[PDB]
Amino acid sequence: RNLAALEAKISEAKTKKNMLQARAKAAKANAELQQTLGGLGTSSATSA
Amino acid sequence: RNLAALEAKISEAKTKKNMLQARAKAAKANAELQQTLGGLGTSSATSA
Repeated sequence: RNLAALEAKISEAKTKKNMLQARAKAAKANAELQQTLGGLGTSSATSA
Repeated sequence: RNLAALEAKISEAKTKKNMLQARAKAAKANAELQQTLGGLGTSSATSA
């Protein structure tokens, strides 16, 4: 029974951590994309 | 008669001590297994 419980714990922890990390990476990538969209610097030609 | 008694004593002492040692070793192994089941350290990923 301890082995069954430990296997369940290991599987759930591994899969949940992996998916959480993947989703956090996707979210930060999306935030970076939004920043770049707002961070466009082509307006510097106003100096010329 | 002394030889018969001594042989009985020797046989019983040897077998009883051997079985007691084996069972104590099995019990300590089981306790170690339970400790390891309770001693899982995979939770340290909470830091990451």
